[PDB]
Amino acid sequence: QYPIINFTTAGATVQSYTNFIRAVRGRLTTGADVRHEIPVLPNRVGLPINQRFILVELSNHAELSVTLALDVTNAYVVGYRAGNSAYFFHPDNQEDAEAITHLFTDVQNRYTFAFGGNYDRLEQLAGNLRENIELGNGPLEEAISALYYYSTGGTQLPTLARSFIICIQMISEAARFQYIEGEMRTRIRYNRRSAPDPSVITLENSWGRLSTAIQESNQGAFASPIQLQRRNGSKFSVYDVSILIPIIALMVYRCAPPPSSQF
Ligand SMILES: Nc1nc2nc(C(=O)N[C@H](C(=O)O)c3ccccc3)cnc2c(=O)[nH]1
Ligand SMILES: Nc1nc2nc(C(=O)N[C@H](C(=O)O)c3ccccc3)cnc2c(=O)[nH]1
Repeated sequence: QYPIINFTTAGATVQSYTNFIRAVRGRLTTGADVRHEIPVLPNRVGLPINQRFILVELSNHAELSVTLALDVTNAYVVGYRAGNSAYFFHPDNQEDAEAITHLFTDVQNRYTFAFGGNYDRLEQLAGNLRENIELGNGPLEEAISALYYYSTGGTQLPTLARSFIICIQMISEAARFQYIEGEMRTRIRYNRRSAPDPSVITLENSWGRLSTAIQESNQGAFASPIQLQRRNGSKFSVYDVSILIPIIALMVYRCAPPPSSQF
């Protein structure tokens, strides 16, 4: 019932990845909510369960497939299916716990991890921070295989956690940020894997705050500046939505939009 978007790492190109991310964004946002040219994801409040998730089917050169489930309100990867088994992160609340019962209902084996799916928890289990985990087509190819083989005991827990970290950034973060999509496109173009630089990390860490600042802004102007980092690690101050239009593709819902004023 939930929409499915397919991507393969097998012979992936800039164009095939671009098509994929565009399709994910199209299934995430409805077009109902666009503020300062930036789309906002659906509000969780009153969102019907039949509209709550999208499915991302990832295939690789090794001829293996896994299906990730993403919550449309935030692009959060809630879990995955590999063949006869499905695995879900420990849900953050009762609503999200109920919601995942509507996913992969035909699967033979249903598991919920005892750990949550946020970066901090996943980094702990991986034994590595995002800053030290390589991203690119190669890492994603390998991540798909690692997720696939988890149920049979072939994949160690740090490897599984690292593989989630790769998937989340290359799918969800790329969907959220044109800038991060661009960074992944570059890695694919040259087939060169590399860990995310401070510009990528700080954007990921600031998505919620940036979304709130934009939505609470006075005609686009922030009440408080937000500090980001450049590629070299130096500080970049954000005062306004304007500079973020080429950077952020989607916002999480944070508040209602204010009415315009008649002049
Ligand atoms: N499974 C999954 N996990 C995710 N985790 C993050 C993720 O941790 N993002 C933030 C960070 O690490 O700075 C964060 C978000 C909420 C509270 C504190 C920090 C961000 N996105 C995702 C995601 O899309 N899927
Ligand atoms: N469906 C679902 N959603 C979850 N969401 C979060 C969680 O931290 N959600 C934040 C939010 O929705 O604003 C957030 C998400 C990604 C990046 C920054 C902030 C954390 N955990 C979950 C979860 O377990 N299930």
